[PDB]
Amino acid sequence: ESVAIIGAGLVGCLAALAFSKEGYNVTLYDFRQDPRLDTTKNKNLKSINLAISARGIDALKSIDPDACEHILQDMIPMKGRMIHDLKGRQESQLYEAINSINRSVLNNSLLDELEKSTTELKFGHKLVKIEWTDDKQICHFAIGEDLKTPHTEKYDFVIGCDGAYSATRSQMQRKVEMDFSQEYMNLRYIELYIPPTEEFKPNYGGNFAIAPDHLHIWPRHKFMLIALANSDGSFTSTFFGSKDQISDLITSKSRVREFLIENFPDIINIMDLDDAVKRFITYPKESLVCVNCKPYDVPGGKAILLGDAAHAMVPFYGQGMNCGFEDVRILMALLKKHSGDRSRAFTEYTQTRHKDLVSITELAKRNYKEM
Ligand SMILES: Cc1cc2nc3c(=O)[nH]c(=O)nc-3n(C[C@H](O)[C@H](O)[C@H](O)COP(=O)(O)OP(=O)(O)OC[C@H]3O[C@@H](n4cnc5c(N)ncnc54)[C@H](O)[C@@H]3O)c2cc1C
Repeated sequence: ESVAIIGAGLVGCLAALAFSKEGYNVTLYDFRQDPRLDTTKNKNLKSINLAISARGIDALKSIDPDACEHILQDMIPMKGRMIHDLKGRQESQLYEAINSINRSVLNNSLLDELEKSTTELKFGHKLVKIEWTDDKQICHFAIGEDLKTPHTEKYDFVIGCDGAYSATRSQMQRKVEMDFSQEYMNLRYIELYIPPTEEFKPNYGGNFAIAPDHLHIWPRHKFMLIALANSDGSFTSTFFGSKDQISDLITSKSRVREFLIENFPDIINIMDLDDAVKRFITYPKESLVCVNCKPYDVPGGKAILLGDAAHAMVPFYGQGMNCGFEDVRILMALLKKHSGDRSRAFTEYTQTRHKDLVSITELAKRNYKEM
């Protein structure tokens, strides 16, 4: 059986690994170029690192335990949160724990695992149309941003792992009556950077400016800053705030700078303030979108949506990667239970996963709106 998987993000790569392990003929499509190549300048990394949970790790394990051990070997386990107040005082609240994993390492290592299998990788291919039939599904692509060269191929089924703006989802809406909602959040995030120290810190076991084994949080009124360690001693830092508040700041350089100094006085010693200012000013104005569907599948086991394609969530308050990895594990178990009958498996997936998904996404959304 052949399957076309649309989207080579974290979820798409895991799904491709899972299905190739079960002996399927997998073709993995993404319109981006291969991020492993130095000629690829846009890596499409939404964040440098991620918080992976016990569920997320377990999902990876059940699909390929040897690969999981290899892929996660440099993850950094957190023992608690470190709350920084307005005066820069840090309080340690030991853990619901999470570990820091590098996004590009995770994505690229999964791609590497796929190349040890029969999986066919097709970068630079943009899905534009699917023709649904009772047999094979005809997928139409456009190759390249300039030429948009046509490519077509038939598959037994299609897996939509093409993110919040899923082209597969839209194709499926023509075939089945899908309940669907998209909502643009007022939330904006800005990626910041805490460089590694020059000198090795024996108490931290590396060149870290603050404790590498704590999730750092600067909680404030209607906004917050966080920091999560990387392997090289630096921290990936993120500012979360409303688009209006951010717009009201980026009018002048001095306004942003003063804002940072006033609210996060202890980050001055460890972060390049002027670089931080540029990041506020030149940050992508694209809104975060939350989605929900029902159903997740086309009857007859012809297609299924996983990851952000099926349930894009509010960041921080929701855990999209861990949830998406769990999508894959749950799907594969249903396929096992039904001896490969995708029609029953995909149908039961929708029937049992939807209720859990809506619960999770609503909680994440409700919590962000309570700020
Ligand atoms: C700032 C931030 C921080 C986050 N932190 C965490 C965290 O700590 N822990 C956690 O669990 N989650 C976190 N998340 C959520 C997590 O990043 C996502 O849920 C996860 O990356 C979902 O991956 P995906 O494969 O489903 O979608 P995507 O990463 O969006 O991948 C979809 C892929 O499909 C491709 N594609 C799109 N359209 C087409 C097309 N028509 N044809 C071919 N290919 C196409 C795209 O190129 C893309 O590569 C965070 C999200 C953000 C924004």
